[PDB]
This record gives sequence, structure tokens and C-alpha cells, in this order.
Amino acid sequence: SNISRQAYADMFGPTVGDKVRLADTELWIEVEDDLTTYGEEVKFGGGKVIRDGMGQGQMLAADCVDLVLTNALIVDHWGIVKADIGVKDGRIFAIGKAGNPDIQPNVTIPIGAATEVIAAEGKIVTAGGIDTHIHWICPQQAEEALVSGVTTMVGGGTGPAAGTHATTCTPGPWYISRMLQAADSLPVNIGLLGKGNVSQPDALREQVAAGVIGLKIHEDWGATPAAIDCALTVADEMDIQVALHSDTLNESGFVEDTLAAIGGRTIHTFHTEGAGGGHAPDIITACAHPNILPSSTNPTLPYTLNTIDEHLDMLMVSHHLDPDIAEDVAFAESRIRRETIAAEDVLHDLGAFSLTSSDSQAMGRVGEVILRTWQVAHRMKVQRGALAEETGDNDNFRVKRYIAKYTINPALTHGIAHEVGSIEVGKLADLVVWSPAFFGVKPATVIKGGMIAIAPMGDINASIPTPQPVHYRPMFGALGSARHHCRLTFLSQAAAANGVAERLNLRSAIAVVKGCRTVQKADMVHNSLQPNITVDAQTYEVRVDGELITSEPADVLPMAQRYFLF
Amino acid sequence: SNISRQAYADMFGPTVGDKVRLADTELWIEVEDDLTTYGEEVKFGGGKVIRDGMGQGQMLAADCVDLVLTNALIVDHWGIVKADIGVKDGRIFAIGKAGNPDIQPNVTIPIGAATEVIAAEGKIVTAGGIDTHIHWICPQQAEEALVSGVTTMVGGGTGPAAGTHATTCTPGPWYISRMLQAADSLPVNIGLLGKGNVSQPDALREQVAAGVIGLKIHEDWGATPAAIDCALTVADEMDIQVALHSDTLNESGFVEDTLAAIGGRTIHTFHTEGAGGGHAPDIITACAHPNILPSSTNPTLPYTLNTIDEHLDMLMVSHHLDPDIAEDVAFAESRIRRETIAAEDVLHDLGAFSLTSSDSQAMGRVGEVILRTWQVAHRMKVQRGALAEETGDNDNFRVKRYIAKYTINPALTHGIAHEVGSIEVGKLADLVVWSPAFFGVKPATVIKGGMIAIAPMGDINASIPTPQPVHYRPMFGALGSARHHCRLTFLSQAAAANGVAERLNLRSAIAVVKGCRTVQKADMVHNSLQPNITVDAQTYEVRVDGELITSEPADVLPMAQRYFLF
Amino acid sequence: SNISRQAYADMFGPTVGDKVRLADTELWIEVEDDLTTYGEEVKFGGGKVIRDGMGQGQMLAADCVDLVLTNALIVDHWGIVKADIGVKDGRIFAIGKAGNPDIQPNVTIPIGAATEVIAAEGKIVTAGGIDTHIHWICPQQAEEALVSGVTTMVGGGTGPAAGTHATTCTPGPWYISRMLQAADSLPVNIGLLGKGNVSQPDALREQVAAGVIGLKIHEDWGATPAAIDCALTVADEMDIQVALHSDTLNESGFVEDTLAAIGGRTIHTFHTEGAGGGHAPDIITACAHPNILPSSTNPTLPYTLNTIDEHLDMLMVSHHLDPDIAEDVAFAESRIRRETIAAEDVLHDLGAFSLTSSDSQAMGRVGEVILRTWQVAHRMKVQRGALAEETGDNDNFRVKRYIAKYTINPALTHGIAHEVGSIEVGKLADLVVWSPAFFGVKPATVIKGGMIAIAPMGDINASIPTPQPVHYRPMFGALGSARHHCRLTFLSQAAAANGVAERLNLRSAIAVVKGCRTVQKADMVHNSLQPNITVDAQTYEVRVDGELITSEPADVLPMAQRYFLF
Amino acid sequence: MELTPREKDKLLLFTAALVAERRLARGLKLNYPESVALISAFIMEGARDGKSVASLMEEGRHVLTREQVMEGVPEMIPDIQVEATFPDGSKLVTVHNPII
Amino acid sequence: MELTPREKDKLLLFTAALVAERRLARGLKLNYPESVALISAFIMEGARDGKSVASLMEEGRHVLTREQVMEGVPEMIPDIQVEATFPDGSKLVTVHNPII
Amino acid sequence: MIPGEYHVKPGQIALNTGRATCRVVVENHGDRPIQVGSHYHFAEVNPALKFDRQQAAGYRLNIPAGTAVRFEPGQKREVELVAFAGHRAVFGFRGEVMGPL
Ligand code: NI
Ligand code: NI
Ligand code: NI
Ligand code: NI
Ligand code: NI
Ligand code: NI
Repeated sequence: SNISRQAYADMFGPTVGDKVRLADTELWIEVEDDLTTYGEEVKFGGGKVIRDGMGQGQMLAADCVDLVLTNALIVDHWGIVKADIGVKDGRIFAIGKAGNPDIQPNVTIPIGAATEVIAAEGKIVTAGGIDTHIHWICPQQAEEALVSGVTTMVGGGTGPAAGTHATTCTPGPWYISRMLQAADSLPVNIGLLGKGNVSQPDALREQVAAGVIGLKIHEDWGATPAAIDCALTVADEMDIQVALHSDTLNESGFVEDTLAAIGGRTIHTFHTEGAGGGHAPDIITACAHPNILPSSTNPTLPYTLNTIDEHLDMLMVSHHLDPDIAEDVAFAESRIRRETIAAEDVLHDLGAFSLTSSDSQAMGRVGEVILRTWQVAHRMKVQRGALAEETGDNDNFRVKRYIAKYTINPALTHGIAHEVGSIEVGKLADLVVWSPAFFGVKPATVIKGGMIAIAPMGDINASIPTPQPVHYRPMFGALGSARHHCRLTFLSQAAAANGVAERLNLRSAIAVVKGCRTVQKADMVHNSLQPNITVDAQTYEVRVDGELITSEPADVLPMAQRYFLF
Repeated sequence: SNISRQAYADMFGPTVGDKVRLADTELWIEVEDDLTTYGEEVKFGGGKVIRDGMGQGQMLAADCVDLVLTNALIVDHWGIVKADIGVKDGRIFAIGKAGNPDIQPNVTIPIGAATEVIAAEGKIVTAGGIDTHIHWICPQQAEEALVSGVTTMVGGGTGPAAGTHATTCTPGPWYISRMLQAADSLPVNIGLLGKGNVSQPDALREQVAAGVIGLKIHEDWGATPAAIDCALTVADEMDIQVALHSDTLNESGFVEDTLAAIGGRTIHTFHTEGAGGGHAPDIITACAHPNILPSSTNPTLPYTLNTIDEHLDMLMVSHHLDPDIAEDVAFAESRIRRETIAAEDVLHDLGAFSLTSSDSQAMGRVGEVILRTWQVAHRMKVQRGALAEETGDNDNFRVKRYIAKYTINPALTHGIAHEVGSIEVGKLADLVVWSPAFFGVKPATVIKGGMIAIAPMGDINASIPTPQPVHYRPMFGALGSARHHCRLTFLSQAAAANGVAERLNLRSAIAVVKGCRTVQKADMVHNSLQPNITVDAQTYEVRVDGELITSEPADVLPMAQRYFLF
Repeated sequence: SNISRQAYADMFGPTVGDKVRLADTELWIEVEDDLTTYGEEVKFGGGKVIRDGMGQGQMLAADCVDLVLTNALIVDHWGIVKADIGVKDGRIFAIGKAGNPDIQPNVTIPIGAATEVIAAEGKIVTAGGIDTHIHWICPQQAEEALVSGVTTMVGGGTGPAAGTHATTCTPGPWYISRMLQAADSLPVNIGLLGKGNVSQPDALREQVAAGVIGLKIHEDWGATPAAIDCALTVADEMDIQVALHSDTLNESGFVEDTLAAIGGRTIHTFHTEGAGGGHAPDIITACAHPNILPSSTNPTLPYTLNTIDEHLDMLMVSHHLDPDIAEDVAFAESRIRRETIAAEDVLHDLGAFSLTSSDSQAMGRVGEVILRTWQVAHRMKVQRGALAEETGDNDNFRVKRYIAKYTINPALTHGIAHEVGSIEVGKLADLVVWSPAFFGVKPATVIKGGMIAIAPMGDINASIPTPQPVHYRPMFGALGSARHHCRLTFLSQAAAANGVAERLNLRSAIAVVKGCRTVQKADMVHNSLQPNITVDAQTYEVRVDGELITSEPADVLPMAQRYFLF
Repeated sequence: MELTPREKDKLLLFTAALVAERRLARGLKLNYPESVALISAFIMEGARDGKSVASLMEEGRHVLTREQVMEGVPEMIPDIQVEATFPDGSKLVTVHNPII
Repeated sequence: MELTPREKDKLLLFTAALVAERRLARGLKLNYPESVALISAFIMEGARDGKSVASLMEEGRHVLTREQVMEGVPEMIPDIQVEATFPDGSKLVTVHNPII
Repeated sequence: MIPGEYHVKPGQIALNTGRATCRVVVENHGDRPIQVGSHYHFAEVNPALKFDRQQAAGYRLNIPAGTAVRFEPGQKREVELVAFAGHRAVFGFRGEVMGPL
């Protein structure tokens, strides 16, 4: 028959041309395509479509998907489309039209007796976030991150030890082995970073052979040219990534010396703006190079009225600095610059910075990587208007550029994009379902490896799952053996070959990293700009092609006081 | 010597002829028999009977029990007697007289160096409850149920997914395998139900071969005659049970058509009254048939003043129904009938309905199966007086009839009565100890497989276990490997033979279901009435042999505001 | 150059000659020695010493430690010294000077790429406590104890069962096996005690062969001469310890008869003062014998104004005693004597009592063993002044005498001193780091087997680990497989040989007890006094060499209201 | 007390409502979680008093008005649901469009 | 704060008592858990004040009377026990037949 | 209405019926109290209690199970004993019999 667009949207979610506001921000997305056949949408419930002989077929388990997310509005780096998502064997099977080929047309995702259903009509579905700057200070960080929508965590640490408080390093074989074993207990995918600060190659190779997927070079352990060169030589031969936190003190040289030591080899620069660490005051100039994959940590995102004030004392504690020791205080102060903090937001909007991360409990908030990324997008739309790449009256392009910062780009930078990072066939089914009013703030469902792992849940004894109090609780995908089957522990190719998984008796699924040396700035999705950027040594002003880059601090931000109790 | 009856009761609990009030209800039980020898009762403590050479013997572990519950007042379907209970190897060893044969007479339960003691004097001991209508919406339901006194949970689901929100189905091999693995983490015995809605036999056999102990036919997936017939054909050949939630919409036929499709084959009808689902308005007439094993879900038990009011909105959410869609609202309304809700309580009192269950978080309360069953008994005694079967001035027979509804009958219906369901020798030692003042409300101790799994526990740092705050906390029987050894995962005979336990590497003890096709109404303990019941199509009035069946709604119920903080 | 002592202390912690107050007590410790080379202390942080080529060397993992605790102030039975502590393979590697031999002098603890760092400057480090009087009433006790600084727990029980409420006994093979399996889930080292009350040797040997490391003789199960003799005969042949709770009722004989039954064989007497159980009113006289290793339970430590008042009702509940039964009340009253309670504190100060323990949830507080020991030391310094053994103007000797009571002495008494009990090379790295202001009250870090297992942790989402609320949370060392690798399950030599670990499939590291029969009073570190002590049968007055021993009750104690919220 | 898991869970809701209650008292416009907790806690006390499900379904729509909450909040709460022990046992109260 | 597990556990008791306190204030007859929480919390504050175990064992019997609680409640509570940090450390207070 | 209340019928219970009994005068000669349990082999109690140990052979106190009889120093009293049953084999106590009788 015929149905009005409004009634249609209320029943099956929005379709082509409809726009949806992201949470309480000024960002609007417009549905670009709809893969359904009007009248043949599948809907579950009493008397609905998904029933024997109707929307559900007679095929065996092998010929149908295990799970289908119906009428989902996908927001990913490649598009913002309406479609059904099929999941089989814990991986993304297809993005298309679900149903029963026996009576329905254009069915690409067969629903059978073995198919579970998740109703996504009116919801937005995205890939799980990937935070590549984790400090394993406490295991509680995994639940916090998972609840925010982050499903993969890469970093290093051994617990609340001084070394881990300051750096993302899991020092040596013993601790690496211990942490790989502990990782099986956590509901997120995990990869470890070893201590890359040594001028003896063999000491690095041991760590890689033990299981780390990368090496962290941190100034607290000595970010000298000799150390940097050593770590990159081993990385080049073992196909693992290097994450850098440069010499802030300019003790061994200036930024140009560090860059020279790197010698055009691939490297991931952490908190490229500088507040979180790095050559003062120009480490930010690294984003101009083709071999540098630059990321930001989140406390400086976005630039607000209270940013500068909160930063000093935060600097001290994280690095074991003495506020009475003048040299310890002067050094902290040269790290906090309003000039570079304001520029960072713009550089993100232009695509010069390619990733966002937390820097969990060491000058960063583990549960705010996604939330802060969207706050930056909002503040940039408000201040700079539409991007040159935008088409139509929506913010679709800006949304794709920003979502790539915590999904596909971190995955590419660390050599795990073959497993996770986006909603594409063959990748692990790590998905996050969101209600538009709470997008980026509080997820409706977090799926890990094809199983729901955490979700808001009301009174356990209630007649329905919705009565208060509703708060996040671990689900079946976070339990014992089901968890092992739904999560991945990433190993270096060397560790995988040495049989580290068998030796430590690791229970979870194993995945190997590869392609860490061949990624360059040009490979970062929607964020490959290499600007001719300069920093004034005296005033700290940032300029690109001579034009001053800057922005104004926000007094109020969306995704803040309207959603949180504290 | 001689001792007064009152002093005797205060020291060893009540004996033959004494009566005890169940919680704050009007139900009274009278001790029918006492298996002790007066003067030879065993009591533990400083200077008591259970000491070397005295009440404790010199036998090796193999010749004595592991645990003895002293002076327990057993309430079970077969009797209400005073006795000592012996547990050995996780199973009920004997019900009799405990002690040391060397100096005591009539000892049938030998206490030795290897015997632990639980003092049950003044307490009531019952079998663990069995809830056969679970929706695995969240893993937290197991703790809630265990705390209420339910030790076995049968149902289906994969977490908070739309399919599971509405139905008790664990769709297909992948999800079935995943849930069997997750089950090892839960402190209750578990059996899964697969999606029985298909007209292709092989799609059902796969699920059974994968591990399900039954198939759920739900209208949301299409409860058509073709689907029903298919599921029953596979059940007949694989010895698994079928649970039915019929076609409320009368879309494929009326109740008489569904009954015809069943064709006299064994089947368990869920929420036979109708509010929770089923042919409107006469699904209740199914309790007249010999092959139907009828159960009730708990939100309608017992009929009270607020029952009807709360039901409409509860109906909507559970089934993914739209209150704006008139057809969705009219259908919900035809399900909620004061007439059938009032009749249901009486039918339970007469033994026409044989089981009670929850329907956890989908129109039912997981922690209130036991509590609500006793509230119905109370309301029925108050309204109808003594049962025709009562003898003496007590409610002993009514108590046996009602306790059977959530213990032995659910076990028989699902083919697991050889393992659990009652306090009989050889069965798994799943026991619940209750203080009379809190019977059916808050247990004193919940024992799983011979180990205490959860119990109220006071301040952990206190000098004794009783100081406030006292609340339920997991015990050793709920921990890691001890839990695996004390719980059971039920598999179909086919799965057991295919080595599913070895393949999924299941850690818990395994048990196989059998005898699901041969049970009929006549086998339901104390609840085998097949009444000539009719429902008026227009007025919805229920009549048995022409007499109108009905009851009055309660304004206040026992086991309510006197025990709960909220 | 030169640096003032105050500035030095502020940066590296105190050095030789400096004194530090223990919490808010009157006890002061003076640094006896400092193993560093002034100017070469290692410090971690931005621009500090521990960096590549500087304080960190180029050696492979095998040639450097896994963890180093820098500038720690060690308080142990052998000394109170300033030094760096090296940990390798989960064990104490060395106590000395850490650094890089390439540029630094006197380095005995090499720091390399594989070394994690814990900054202990300004902190006090001690061995983990050992509580040998645990009642396994609930698993929650392990976290409570761990948080207090106790890393090894020895006792018996099966959960909240009457037998366990009263005694530390894990009765028989079945329960012993079940508890050994559950122990893998707990973050502390564990050893079990079986029921030693039997006059048939084989019934004891079975329990030892099943896994217990000792046998508890308790009066509730009959502490008769026959039972005692039997247990000691088996202990002598299987190298396991016996813990005694004597016949309070003097039913089978007086204290002199029990002593006679023991016949000079090694035995550990629990709560030797008597309030917690034992021949009334003179069980305390046992501390005069060379074969008796005497310990105190904590509710009577130290003697305060509310002590007597709280004791009566506590007595009743723990032992299943009836306050209406006169014999049950008179017996409880003869156990609580102001005379022996006052003497106990002095006997501890003199070294006549060698251990302190809890008696968890059965007349004792699991989280207060360490705290109460120090309160006794404080009250004794205040009342009796300096010990005859003190040298210098400090309480160093009294501190060594008291710390030995819950560390090395309990370890020696139970045959596990080869694994734990003190900070010596080769022992398991169970360490507790304390801030001086909170010494003995709330630890800063609790390390188990080389991994932090629990520590205070602030807001998980914060930018640093310090923001409120800060409370104790489980760390990586308490998670799954990492935990198994960092904890020990102690077995008897017989069980180890029978392959009990393989049979029960125990996951944690296994350790065997030995040397339980050869320890005597003279072996108790700093607590080997055998006084000529007498107790007046009528007045209960305690006298040593005729002099009356007594003390005054405290009205206010340190380590109390200043630290706890409740 | 022998508090079951559900009783302890409700303690979390009660406490969340205390936070909101104090803020409303200061004259602040409540946010999403504060509003849900406040109305929810109101209903649980209604049940403790013995009010019927029918009465509470109505009274609950008069706890907070649109002028006492932040913009967008009323639209974020299409309904509020909470269960409590009424004199006749546990019942579910659903308040539709509680804020207007 | 460095709250240990026992301190956090007592926060649960304090909160349970807040619920009861408000209900008593409305004039309701308290139930079993409300009564236990109220008297228990009273004692913990008594200890914070520095009252002796002996005094509290008596004062605790005068917090609630039989006319302020539901029928059967006094009989469901033969005694109440709670521990708190007194000036001289942790002590156990046992109040026998607290309600009369 | 009292939750879980008992309704004990009036009367008395006769304990250890149909068994041999005997009375014995016992005197505590010790300076410390002695308390004996209902099932302890009376002939093997604390040596300080003076009585005809030979008559008490195979006997225990004829008192309700779990209760006890206390003897303060110097206390003399007459107790009633009831004979052990079962196999009448005594093991334990002070180890004087360790076998049948
Ligand atoms: Ni950094
Ligand atoms: Ni960092
Ligand atoms: Ni149903
Ligand atoms: Ni259901
Ligand atoms: Ni004891
Ligand atoms: Ni004890």
C-alpha cells in the first residue's frame, strides 16, 4: 500500500533523506542509502514478520546467520546507510537485506531457525572503538572502556606501579607473560606494548618474542636517539609498531633531532600536541611527516575554559614530579600551552591528526575517548562551519572523518585492521548499538565477537528488563569460557610462532599483528593531511602555510551535564 | 529422664504432633513422624553429643557421610517428618537417625571424622526449586533465583536481545554452544531450550544434537500447526521436551486446532491461564487433557487488587508491541482477563495446574516463584477452607500439593527427576534450609551439590558471622572449580553421545535428560486433575462441570511488606 | 655535592639515624643501616636516574630483576634498614643497591629493559602477614585479610556450617578436595587443617593424604587425651602440625592431664590465654613448655575498657551455646577472666607468647591481626617503658619482636618458612608497602608473588589514579591465571606424592610443608621465653616466678577512630 | 536484615534520588538521570505507603514539571517504570510521559 | 579515603537506615529489615560518639517500641548485633530483645 | 499472629526408655570445676571426680542429649546413669577400654 514517511520512520527507523541529530550536539547525519525493499522489512515480535515460513526460512544452521541486527542505521567511515547486518561465527557476515528467500525478494541475509534477532530500528550501529594508549594501572579500566563503547585496548603496564603510572610499558618476559594470562579475564580485545627504551637490540627482541605487539619509547625511561633508533630497527625486522613519547626536556636534542633519529621509519606519535609529553614546545610539528601517524590523548579535547587550570597538578602526579623542585615545575609548565591546545582541535578538523586515545589514568580519561572526539567535532562545526568536503546539507563527511579517528585508523596504525576497526565482512563482530539521543555517551548494547557483553539492565527481579534502577551490568559474553571465545589476544608474529599461547596456556582466541611498518600518513582514512606547520619558539603560535591556527575555548559542551549523575 | 514438650521443641525443634506456622501465612504444618530415638538426638557444640567416641565414630571416610543436617524438619511431597539427613559424594545418602553405632541405637547415618555438621534443629529443609521458564536475559538472574531457593533453571536466551526478551530460545548451534560454556560460570543447574519454530526437522535435530534439552514453540516465531507438529515429531524421536506458547491471535486456528495438531503427544504448556500468551480467551482449557503438563507464570499468582492494572504495559514491552498500533493494543487487551486470572488460583488449589514458574523478565519475576506459590495456597485456604484430601487439623496435604508445583513436577516434566526435584536417596544434594518465620521468603542456607553456595552473611571482619549488615553473599560452593563439581549441565542424549561436553570443554558435571515423552498429567504429583473445563467465548467465564470457578482479589498478602526493604 | 638531611629525607626517604613514628602510636623506629652510596640512589620519573644508559643497563632479562622497589625502608625481624629490593621470578632476589653496573658503583641489583619499578622512597616495606587461625566461614574473608596486609591464610572450614562456625576443620577427603579446588580462586596462599578429633589413626592419615597440612583438635569434637595422642602420633609420622583448643570443661582432666597426653611432642596451642577456649582457668600455663608454640587470637588484644563487656555474648554464638542452659552460661563465664586477659599483653611483651592470629568470625577479627598486634606494643611501651633488650633511643627491638609474631613465627610453626614469612632471598615475593602515617592500618600496595594483587585505587575514569573515591580494588595479580601463578597452595608431603594436585587439577603453584615436628619454643624469633608461670585456681591471678603479672585497660587506642569511617 | 540482591539494588536507586532531591532543593534544573531517580524513588515510597498502582500511575506525572528540568529531558523520558513491594506483593508501576 | 571492604559494607547499613528513618518520620510502622537497620545504625553512631559497649547495650532497647513496628516484628528480632570502631578499637554490641 | 510460631502440644517426653540405669554419688576433689556431657563415658571422666568407677563402666549421664552436669570444687551429688547401647564398644576418652564393653 502506501505509508507516510513519519509513520515509516517511527516503525522502521529513518530512511534515505531523513536526518538525525547526534545526541545533543549540532551534528546531523543524513541517511545516504537504504538497502531494503519497501514493504519487505523484517520486524520481530508477536504477529510480526520473522516467523516460520514467513520472514524465517527452512535452512540449516550452515545456510543462515546466527544473529541479525534488523533495520540498523550504520555510521562508519565508508557510509551512513540503513541496512540489516548479519553475523555468523562471531564475524560480520553481510550488510544487506535479511529475510527468507522462499517468499521475499532480494534477501542476502538468510534468517533461519538458528538465527537470534536484535531489533535495531531507530538505533545507530557502529564498530567498537579502539584505544591504543592504555596504561594498565588497574583491571577495572576494561569495564569502564567497554561501557563507553571501546572494544579493543592496546597499551602496557603491570598494575599501580610507578613505571606503569608514567608509561605504557609491560617490562620484560615475566610481566608480559603474566599480563597475557590476566588478559583472558578481561572482556575487551587486548594487545601489549613492551619497554622500548634500550640500546641493546636483543633486549627488545626478547620482549617481542614473549608477546608484545609494539614497543613504547618513553622519556621517563630515556627517549634518546640511540634508544629510538634501536627500537625502530627491531620493529622493522619483527613487524611490530613503535609508540613515541619524546624528550620534552630537549635533553638529547630538539624535535628535529628526534625526527632525524627516526629517519623516515614508521612510528606512532602519542599526544602529538605536547601537553601529555614531547619536545617543548614544538612536538606538534611531527604531523607534517609522511611516516608519522599522530594521535591525541583526551584531556585536551576539546579546548574549554577549565582546560588550562586543571592541567598543571595533573602533570605532576602522573610523572612523579616534585612541585618543590623548580626544575620539575618549570618543565611541567613548558608543556601546557594554550596556543598548541587551541590549534589541536583545528588540526583534527582538517585531518592532520589521525587518532584520538585516552592515556588512561596518566593524563587521560579511559571512558571518554568517544565522547570527547564528538565534542571536538561539535565545537569545530560551530566555529568553522562546513568542511570543504561536505556535500548536501548535513555533516556526513565530518562524521566519517571523526569516527575514523577511534576505529579504523588506530586499527591500521597497530596492524590489527584485518581483524577489527570497522563494519566490513570478515571482521570480528564487535558492534555498539546506540539510541540517537545518547549517541557517543551511553550505549544501548555492546556486542563482543557476536555476543552481547555488557548492556544497561534494570531490576533483575522485575517482570520486564526496563524497570529502575537501570545501570550497566556484565552479560553472557563477559562470562568465563564464552568470553574467551568472543575476545582476542593479539600477539607478535614471533610469539605466535614460538607457541607462546600454548606455553602460557592462553584460553582466548589469538590474532597476529601485521603491516605495522608499511602504514604511512596517506593510509589514514579521511585524515591524511600533511600540513606545512610551524611553531614559534617564543610565542608558541602554531601556523600552517603562515596562517595562524587557533580556536576559542568552550564554556559549555554537549554530552556533559545532561547525561551524567556526577 | 523426662523433659517437657516445650523445652524439647526449643532444643531439638518440634516433634510429632507439634504444629508450625509457615512464615506469616495462615498455613500450619503438623509433624507427621519423627525418626529419632528420644534421648539419642545428635547435637553439635561445646560439650554436646557429636564428639570422638560419643556421637562421632571411628570409621573411615568411606563408611560415614560427608555432611549431616541434624534434627531437620523435612517438608517434601512425600511427607512432613523430623529426621537427620546424610549427604555423601554430593548426593542424598539417607534420611534417618545419625550418630555412632558404637554407643547409640538405631543409627542409620554414621558420623565420623570426615563428617561436617549443619545444625537444622528448629529449621525446615526442602529440596531446591526448579524454574522451567527462564529467559536468559542476563546472568544476574541466577543469583537472584538461587537466593530465593531455586537451584535448577531451565530456559533459553542469549542475553538482552529482542528474541530472548520475548522468547525462551537459544537459537542454533553457535549460541547453544556459547551458552553451554557460559553456564559453567553460574551456581545453578542449567538446561537449555532451542528454537522449535521450524517446519524442517533437520533444523531442530541440529539444535538437539548441539545440546538443548527441549524446544520452545513461541508465537513470536510462529506457533503454527506445521511448526508444532514438526517439533513434536523430533521430540518423540530424541526424548526431549516441548514447551508451548500458542497462537494468541487465533491466526492459524483456535485452541481446538492447536490441540489437534499436538495430537495427544506430550507437551508442556507455559502460562496456561493465558495472560502470558496463548489462544484468547480459552487456552486455559488445555488442562483437561491427559498429555498436557500445565504450568503458570508468576505475575498473575495470586489474584490481587493491583493485578489487572499493572498487566497492560507489562504486556507491551515484553513482546515488542506498539501501543499506537491499534491491532497491537487490542491483542494485548484480549490477553488480560479478570475471569481467567481469578480461576487460575482455584485450578491450582484443585490440582488442575501442576507447575509454577517465573517467565523471568518477560512477564514474570525470577525471585518470586516460591513466594508466590505459597501466597496462592494462603489465599486459597482463606477462601476455600480445607481440601477434601486433608486429614487432621493442619494444612499438610495442601502444603504437599503446592510444594510439588516447583520441585518434583517441573523435574518430571523436563526429564530430570532422576537427578533433582526432591529429597530422596541418590538425588543431587540441592537443599534449602529455612527458619520458619522466613519460610519461602529468605532462606537461611542454600546447598548445591553438597556444598553451601549462598547464605546470609554478616560483617566479614566481625568476631562472629551474625553482626550487621547481613545480606546474601556467594560461598565456596559458588567458586571456580568447587562450583563445577557441585552443579550440573543437562544435555540431550544425542549431545552427550556426540561428545559435546568434551568438544566445548565443559567443566561442570554433566547429566542427561530422559523420560520426557512418557510423562502425562496422571504422573504429576498431587496435581493430576483433568477437569471438564469450559470458557465462555463472550464473557470469558470459566466453568468446570458447569459450576463457575472464581475467587476474590487480595488487598494484602503475607510474605510481602513485613520482609522486604523495598 | 652536599645536601641537607631534611631535603634528603624528603627526596629519598629517611637514612641512618633518622627516626620515624609508626602511624599514630608512640612507637618510633630508627634506621639502623642504609645500603646505598650517597649520590647514586635510583629514582624513577621524567629526567630521573632510571633511564637507558643511565640507571638502566643493557642486559638481557636473565641478567636483571623483573621488579625493583626503590629506596625502601625495610622493617623485618632481622633489621630495620634502608635498601633497594630486587624481585625476580616471583621471589626475593636481593636486598641491596640497584642500578646499572656500567656507570654506577656497588650495584648488586641490576635494572634492565625488563625491569618494572615501584618507588618506595618514604615508605615502609614488610613481609606479608600469616594468619594461622582461619575459620573458612565465607570466601570474602580472603579479601578482607589481604587488604589488611595478610598474604597467607591457614585454617579449616567448609563455609557457614555449624562445624566451621565453631572449629577450624575441613572434615574428610571430599570437603578437603572441594576446598583445595576453591582455594585457586582466592588471592592469598592457603593451607588447610583437617579434623583431628578421632581415636583411629587411619581416619587421620586419610585426611593428611587428601591434602591437609595440619590437624585441628577442638573440644567441640572432643579434646580428649585419646584423641590428642592419636593426632600427635600421626603428625609425628607425616610431618604436619597439630593445633589445639583444649577441654575447657576439664571434663577428661585438667591442664596437667592434657599436657601429659601431649607428652613433649610439638604442638601449636591456639588462644593460649583461654577466652577463646581451653582448660579453665589455667590453659595459659602452657607457654612454660619447650614443645608448645603459643599464639593469641585477637579480640582480647589489647586489654581495653570494653573488652570484658563484649565477650560474653560473643562466646555464646560462636560455640552454639544456650544462654538459658545454666551449664552453657556458667562454662562461658569461667572462660572470660580479667586476670588472664591483662596478663596476656605482658606475656606478649616478654616474648612468652610467640604468635598472634585472628580466629576469623569465631571470636576474632580477620582484618585486625596486624593492627591489634601493634596496639599491644603501643600499650606495653606506654605502661612498661623500654625492653631490657633495647639499645639506643628507639623501639627497634620491640618492633622486631612484635613483627615476628605475625610473619616468621607463624611460618615456622606451620612448616612453611622455607617459602614465606620474611623478606629474605629465595622466598616468595609477598610484600606490603605502607605509608608511615598508615602503618599497620591501611597498606599502600599489597604484592603477591611478584605482582600487585590489591591496592587503594581512585576514580577509574580519572586523569590520574588519585582522585576520590579511593578504596581497595583487586588488581592484575588477583585475576584468573595470573593469580594462580602468584599464589601457593600448601600440601602435606603425602598429598604431594599421591599426585593430589594433578587429580583435582589444581591450577595454582604448589608448595609442601616440612619441619613441623622439629620446631620448639627456642626457635621462635625474639619470642622464646619459657616463664615459670602459675595461675591461682581461685583468684585466677597470673604469676611468673611469684611476681604478679598484670596491666591496665586502655580507654583510647591508636590505629582506631582516626582511620576508619565506621 | 538478610538483604537479597534486589533490595540492595533498590538502595542504589534510593541514593541516586537523594542526590537529585538535594539539587532540586538548591533550585537547579535536573538532568536525565536525576529526573529518573527522583520520580522512581517517589513511586517506591508510594507503594510503601500502600497506594494503589492506579493512583501512582497518575501521581507520578506530577513530581516534576518541564520548568524544573533541563531542555530535552522531558523528551528523553517517554515513561518511567519501577517495581516495589505493595501490601499485595510486587507490582510494576509505569508512568507515561511523567514530565510535562 | 582508602576504604577497606568492611567500611564500604557499613555504608550499605547506614543507607538502609536512612530509608527506615524517613519512613518512621512519615508515621509508618516499620517492618523487619527497616527495624534492624535503624537500631543498628543508632549503635554505630553511639560508638563514634565514644559511648561504652555497656551503655549502648541498654540504650539500643529504647530506639523503637512495639507500637512503632508491624505485628510479629518484635518476635522476629530476638537480638541485634553490630560492630563499630570505638575509641578503644572495634567492639561488638549485642542488644537483646531490642523491641518491647 | 507471630511469624513461624510453634504450637507445641502439652506434655512430656520420656528419654532413653527401656534401658538400664544406676545412681552414683560423685564428689569433685579437685580445686577447679568439672563439667560432664550427656554422652561422655562416665567411667573415664576427670580423675579428680571421686566415685565408684567400676559401677559407671559402660554408662553415660541419663540427661537430655547435649546438656551437661557441672561439679564445682568440693561439690558432691548423686547422678543417674544410663547404659550405652549400639555395639557397646568404647573408643576414645581417656583410652581405658578402646574396645567392646
Ligand atoms: Ni606519554
Ligand atoms: Ni601515557
Ligand atoms: Ni510465553
Ligand atoms: Ni516466556
Ligand atoms: Ni578455639
Ligand atoms: Ni577458632
